[PDB]
Amino acid sequence: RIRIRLKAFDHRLIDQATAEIVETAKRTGAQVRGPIPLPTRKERFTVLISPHVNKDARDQYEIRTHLRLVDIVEPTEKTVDALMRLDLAAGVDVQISLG
Amino acid sequence: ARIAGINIPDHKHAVIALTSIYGVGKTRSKAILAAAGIAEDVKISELSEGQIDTLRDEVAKFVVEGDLRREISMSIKRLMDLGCYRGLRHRRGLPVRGQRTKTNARTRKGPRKPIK
Amino acid sequence: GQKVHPNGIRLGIVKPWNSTWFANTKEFADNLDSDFKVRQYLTKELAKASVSRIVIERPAKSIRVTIHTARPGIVIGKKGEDVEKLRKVVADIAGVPAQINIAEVRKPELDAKLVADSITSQLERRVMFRRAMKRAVQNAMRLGAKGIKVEVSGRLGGAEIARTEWYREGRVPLHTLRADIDYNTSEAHTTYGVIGVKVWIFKGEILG
Amino acid sequence: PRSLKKGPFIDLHLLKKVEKAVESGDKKPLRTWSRRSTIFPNMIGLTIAVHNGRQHVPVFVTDEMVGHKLGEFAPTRTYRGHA
Amino acid sequence: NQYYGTGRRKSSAARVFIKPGNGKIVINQRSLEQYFGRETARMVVRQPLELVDMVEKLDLYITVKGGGISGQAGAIRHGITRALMEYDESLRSELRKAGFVTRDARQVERKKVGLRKARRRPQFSKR
Amino acid sequence: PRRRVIGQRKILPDPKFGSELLAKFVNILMVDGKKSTAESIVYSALETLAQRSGKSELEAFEVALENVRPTVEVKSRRVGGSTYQVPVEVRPVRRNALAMRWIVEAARKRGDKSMALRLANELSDAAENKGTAVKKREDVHRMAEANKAFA
Amino acid sequence: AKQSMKAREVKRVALADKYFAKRAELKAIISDVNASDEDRWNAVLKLQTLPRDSSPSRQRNRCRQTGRPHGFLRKFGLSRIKVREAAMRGEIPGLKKASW
RNA sequence: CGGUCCGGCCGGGAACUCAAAGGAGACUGCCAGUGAUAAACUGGAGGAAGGUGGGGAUGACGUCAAGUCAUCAUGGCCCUUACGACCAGGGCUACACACGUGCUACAAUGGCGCAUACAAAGAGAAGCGACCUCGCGAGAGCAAGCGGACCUCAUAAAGUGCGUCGUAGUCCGGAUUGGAGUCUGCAACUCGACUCCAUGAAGUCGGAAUCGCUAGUAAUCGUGGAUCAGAAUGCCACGGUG
Ligand SMILES: [Mg+2]
Ligand SMILES: [Mg+2]
Ligand SMILES: [Mg+2]
Ligand SMILES: [Mg+2]
Ligand SMILES: [Mg+2]
Ligand SMILES: [Mg+2]
Ligand SMILES: [Mg+2]
Ligand SMILES: [Mg+2]
Ligand SMILES: [Mg+2]
Ligand SMILES: [Mg+2]
Ligand SMILES: [Mg+2]
Ligand SMILES: [Mg+2]
Ligand SMILES: [Mg+2]
Ligand SMILES: [Mg+2]
Ligand SMILES: [Mg+2]
Ligand SMILES: [Mg+2]
Ligand SMILES: [Mg+2]
Ligand SMILES: [Mg+2]
Ligand SMILES: [Mg+2]
Ligand SMILES: [Mg+2]
Ligand SMILES: [Mg+2]
Ligand SMILES: [Mg+2]
Ligand SMILES: [Mg+2]
Ligand SMILES: [Mg+2]
Repeated sequence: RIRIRLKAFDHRLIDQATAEIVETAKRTGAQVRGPIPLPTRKERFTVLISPHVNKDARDQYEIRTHLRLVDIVEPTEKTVDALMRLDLAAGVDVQISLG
Repeated sequence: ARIAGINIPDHKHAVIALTSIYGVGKTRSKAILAAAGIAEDVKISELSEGQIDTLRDEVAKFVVEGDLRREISMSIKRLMDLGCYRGLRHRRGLPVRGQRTKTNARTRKGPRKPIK
Repeated sequence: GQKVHPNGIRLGIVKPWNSTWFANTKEFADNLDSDFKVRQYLTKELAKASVSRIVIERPAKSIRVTIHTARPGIVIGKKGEDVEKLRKVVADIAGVPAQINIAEVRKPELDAKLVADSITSQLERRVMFRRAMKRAVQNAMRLGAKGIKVEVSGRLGGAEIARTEWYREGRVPLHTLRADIDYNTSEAHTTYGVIGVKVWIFKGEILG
Repeated sequence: PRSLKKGPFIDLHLLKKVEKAVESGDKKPLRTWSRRSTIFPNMIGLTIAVHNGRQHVPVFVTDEMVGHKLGEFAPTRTYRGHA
Repeated sequence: NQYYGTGRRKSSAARVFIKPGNGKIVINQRSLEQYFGRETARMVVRQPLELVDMVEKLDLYITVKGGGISGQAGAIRHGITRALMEYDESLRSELRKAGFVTRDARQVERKKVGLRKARRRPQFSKR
Repeated sequence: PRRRVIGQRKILPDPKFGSELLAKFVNILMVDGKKSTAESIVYSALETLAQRSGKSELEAFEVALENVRPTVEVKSRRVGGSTYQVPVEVRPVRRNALAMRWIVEAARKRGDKSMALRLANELSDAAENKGTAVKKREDVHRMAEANKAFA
Repeated sequence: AKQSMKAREVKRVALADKYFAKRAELKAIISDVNASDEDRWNAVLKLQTLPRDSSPSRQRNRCRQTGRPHGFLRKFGLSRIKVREAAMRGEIPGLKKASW
């Protein structure tokens, strides 16, 4: 089997990518497991916004790292290579786990 | 009820009343009674005098009242005579271990000394 | 420091990021330096070109720089003359194979970075600042902006008491989160000091 | 303090000077900026001028001065009192 | 034939399964006297069962995760009331009056910048 | 507050007796959010309190509660050159709240060892009508008729 | 920051990467309990002979745009000021003002 | 459901918890009373939520010639064999004193010892580092697993149960100091943190004065992160009890 991990910042841009990567192995291979969502990492940040002296004046940022786990049950011959030849948009990081 | 030179209260338990000895604490009092086979919840009352003789020998293994104060004063006066930084702190009355002297040095400096 | 930056507060709602890539923490800050050096270089190189927004994107360890400009003719030159010259120096800086795409800016009077640089270029050659602010507002409301606010600040006409001035025509709702406020900021390095120029342009509300 | 498994510490440029002055047998004051070097037992009886930030104060080495460092015998802050 | 309800509290999440029986309370494979040592928490898990006269009427199997002693006890009451309305549906007219069907939405407030706690501001001094 | 009269929150009854008032008493005793200890102290002090009296724990608590309830308190108004302590009638909710505060406050000041020993002795004296808590009841009443001219 | 202070910072990265293999060689000797003590004494005297700027604890993470020694963030490589100027113009992907 | 090493562990099961993505939901929308036939207000009705449900972000024109030329940028002035540059050592940590902000206390709603229950939110590759062994201990050795809903940091503490102290400067309090160490780091003297043994100050609730807080709030209890080789009682987050 091939575990595929999709990491992104825009959840619309990963769902645009997640439904895209299903249709490749749905046509070529068989039994795409599902677009199983994982917990989202929220890496917060907090900085002083004044240049010299205001300790109480701050911004609070975050980065939401959206995760998607899609498994492929029966890898055919076209399942590996045609999805390897397939590339996705930037912002999405794909990560295959062969076996 | 008289161990290592000084007396020891009878109404207290065993580990606590041992700590009146200058040189033992709650750790070493457990180390004394374990080597004597004496339970810690008993008092200095209702002890056999043979048990107290066992108690005096275990305390005599370590450094106590008359020895320890001499050793502590010898270590401080060793620093006094060298003139190191720790010696100067010991003789200016200032804190030795690198604490702040700008504020809150009242243990070594005593109470406040007003500017007159 | 009263007002929030209108671009940065709208980044999840109606504004896109100018860099849309992904990396882990191991390779993050090197990319952010790499994104900074090419925006530094291209702004210095395409100064005469009316460049507004340099969008950087890197899939599969290959940078793709999308230059927004009011005229691509000075950016391209002959067909693959200056773009190809600029593509090989990005790859020297980014360390990856590069690619330059050019998205043309229709209606350059309705783009805040172009308007702010037009005010700055006028102020640098010693025009009256109030005349420059009028024409920047009149051109945008004619071309169809629902509201523009411009603002210059400090050492105006060489006066020793620095003050700020601002004009406004049409409605510019800054507190409305779904408002398309095009905001960007320029600086004029005059002989009497530095004059900062801010310009807000309201296009309309995105009804998502 | 330092770990026992690392042993003591001394500058190499100091330790070569100690090795020279033992064999040469000279009692010149050795000016030294190594305030962080532990004194060794072969250093006993030598005038070694430890720096303090401003000048070099000479330190005669005693038997009791072995397990310390040279900076303890060169005080860096001059303080006499407020009144 | 089991009847289910989810109750939630501060950060708790109860899973209550109602079967008709004798009144056997099992929480995380432990008895009620075993699980909640606090007698106040033993009351609130019995309040809707004592609101109606159905202490002896039904057994129940409960799992709960997250939160504290009173937090897990609070979610168990809100799950039993969620499951008894699946059992009868005539009890919503009474359990609303008991204030039980309302999920208490009192989460803890986040610590804010400048403030030492959710609402405690640091000590003020003019001079 | 200035704008509105508020809607007060609902209190649980106690687990042992079902009394709303006794659970209002364990909250006044409670410090630092430790209700479990304050639940134990009240249930230990009221255990020996009914032991000394043979009545119900709920019934004998109210007897000590009856002899510390103030009837008229005063409050500062100061419309002239000095402070006017005007004797204002106290509503029956605050009558019950001031009483339980005074019993707890007197029970802090006793010299007994256990807090349940400090509180059961104070309740047994309040039903006997002595102690600091009824002495606080007197000084409120003594200041009342010493200012009855103001109304 | 100064030009020289940034120049000093680049030198402390190059020297810390130059002798990096040799410093781990000596620390393997000194930390080994199963070693000759004259070697462990020779290793700690050898480690003095290396330049001081070769240590990884010697360089300080400055802002990569301005050289500011304080307010640094390791994920962005910038100080707290230049993070805020970049985050508002959207040069940092996926970074926006949070509220929760 | 079946099976068991009684462990969701293992066949499995997709319900449930949960994880996100999309959507529904609350609008004075309805009912009654008041109101100037209005705005609106009061009440109850359903409902998880009722009138802004709770919390955050969001800070008008301006004010204080407010702050910052030491993040950066920049007009003008100044320095250019020094006001620039390099290195070692020192200092930024001094100490008759005055103030701010905090931490721990002055104990019995507690200290202590044993046993035991319940969290959330995070970080991790020059990193997090199980298990096992050694050490009283901080730690050391060997060393899995992990770029992480998997593994690790990491056993939550307050609590409860039992025993203990029994009002004392105490089995309260922990300063100070001596001795012995560990770890980080070229290097812990000035000037680090931590551990062990010993030491056991002041302090018995605080003058005039003064601060915070309206509900999961104050109070209290632990947890994590940023910075960082190491180095918080600060700061930023998180849940428990309440
Ligand atoms: Mg002692
Ligand atoms: Mg101790
Ligand atoms: Mg603001
Ligand atoms: Mg502050
Ligand atoms: Mg004051
Ligand atoms: Mg202030
Ligand atoms: Mg410079
Ligand atoms: Mg450093
Ligand atoms: Mg109603
Ligand atoms: Mg209603
Ligand atoms: Mg608003
Ligand atoms: Mg000024
Ligand atoms: Mg230097
Ligand atoms: Mg300082
Ligand atoms: Mg960390
Ligand atoms: Mg062991
Ligand atoms: Mg306990
Ligand atoms: Mg006890
Ligand atoms: Mg103690
Ligand atoms: Mg005293
Ligand atoms: Mg006392
Ligand atoms: Mg309020
Ligand atoms: Mg650290
Ligand atoms: Mg809290």
